[PDB]
This record gives sequence, structure tokens and C-alpha cells, in this order.
Amino acid sequence: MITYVFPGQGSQQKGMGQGLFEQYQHLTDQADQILGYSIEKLCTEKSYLDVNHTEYTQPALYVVNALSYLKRVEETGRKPDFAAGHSLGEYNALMAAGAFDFETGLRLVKKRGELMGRITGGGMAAVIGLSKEQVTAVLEEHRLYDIDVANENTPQQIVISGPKKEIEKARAVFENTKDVKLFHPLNVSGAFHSRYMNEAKQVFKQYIDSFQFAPLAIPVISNVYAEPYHQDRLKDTLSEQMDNTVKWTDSIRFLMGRGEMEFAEIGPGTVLTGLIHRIKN
Ligand SMILES: [Cl-]
Repeated sequence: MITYVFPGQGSQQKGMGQGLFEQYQHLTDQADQILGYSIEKLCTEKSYLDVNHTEYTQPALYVVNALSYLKRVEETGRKPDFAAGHSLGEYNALMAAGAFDFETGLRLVKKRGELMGRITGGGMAAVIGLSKEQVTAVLEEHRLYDIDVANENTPQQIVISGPKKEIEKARAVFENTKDVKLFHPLNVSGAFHSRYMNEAKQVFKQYIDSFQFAPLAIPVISNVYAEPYHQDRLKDTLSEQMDNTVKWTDSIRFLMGRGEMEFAEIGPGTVLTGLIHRIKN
């Protein structure tokens, strides 16, 4: 058994998906027309749009993952038994699983990127060394009720999310707690995957409802439940994702429980392979 997993924000990098664009020139052209710019140039030319700006990152990641998948499947002959993606990457898993088509995913992640891109006054930080239980305790003991858990990445990598000044207060807390190895603020200015994504979540819910969704060929493990998408709640499970924890350690657990399980990371970088190794350890 094998699982294809799709990376999210932080895996992009100029040169990503080099040579795959002209191989799927229809998809590239379709992406160009939906986006209003050259998706090949976003991905691979240092002279054009900065791929690190979330509004562009998500379409860049989404297109590169999509195409990397089509190539893998063509090349191995094998379609995966499960699919999962981290935050942005979930949209590649639903799409590979047949929930919607290339175009539909890209429209979705364009609006995702744009809405995420206007979020302001926020901050996220990775805390390494403590459990999600432990992070929760400390947050509260120290009266930081404003910070949410945005990412459960390994059993001891937790990303926190809140107002900018709140992330700064927590620095002092986490860097003076036993078992914390690292506090590393993320290079973002929105409190993603937290209560502060509320209005954006909604605006984005209404957008999701506007599309017709197909049934899944592959089981997709949801970021929100660490469980497979229940086929009747597809839109609801996806719309719940914006302002809820990415439950990634547990989504990788569920897949290990499924049998003798292989993971392959489709898309740029080895970020998820990393998290999978540490979850497996
Ligand atoms: Cl079983």
C-alpha cells in the first residue's frame, strides 16, 4: 500500500516543476487563463512574480503538485491507495482523488490564496520539543488564550497561530519551558488555521458551495479530522479546513495503521517526507 502526499506553503522554490509545464501545455494554458499570469514563469523564472507571496504560492504549488502527480502516475502506472495534502496540498489530494478537476482546484486555490493573502496583523510560530497537549497547557497556564494550534506536524512539532504581538509574548514562554528545543516564528503575516481565519473561512465556504463536487476514486485523509473524507460531507470537510488545525501527525498515523504503508511526496521539496520520518520514528 502507498499514499501520495502533497506539500503546502514552504515547499515552493523557483525552478519547481521545471519542464513539466510544456508536457501538459493544455493545463498550463488553462492555469494561465484562470490566473491572469504565466504559471510557468511564476514557478521557474527569477525575473518574474515572487513565488513566496501566498496569493501566488498556492496556485504555484497546486499546479506543480497536480502535474508532478499526473507524471508520477503515468510513469509508474500506479495510482495511490490514499492521498493527503498539507493545508494547500489537500486540494491536490481531492483533485487526484477525483473530487473536482484541475481547473476547479486552481479556481479554489486562487481564491484561497487571495483571501489568505489579505490577512494581516497575524503571526505563526513553530514550537519544537513539546506535544500538542503540552503546548495547550503552556499556552493556557501563561494566559495566552488568543493563540490557536494551527499545525500538528509531528508528535513534537506544533505550529501556533494568533495576533502578531501574541506570538511575540509566547516566545518568552516557550523559550523558558523544559523540553522546548526551538521557537521559530514563521515568515507569514496572517494567523492561518486559527479562529482569526473565521470571516475568510466563511467567504471561502460560500465559494466552495458554488462548485459541483464528484465522488472520490481514492480515499483522501482530511486535514481537519485525520480521517478519510466521508463522501457526503466533502464540501463541509474542506470548508472547515481554513480555520482549524492541520492535523497532520494523526493523518499520517491513520495511514500507518492502514497496513504496510509507503509514502511518496509528489510536488517540490522533501518537507513532508521529513515530517513523515519523524512521525514514523
Ligand atoms: Cl485495518
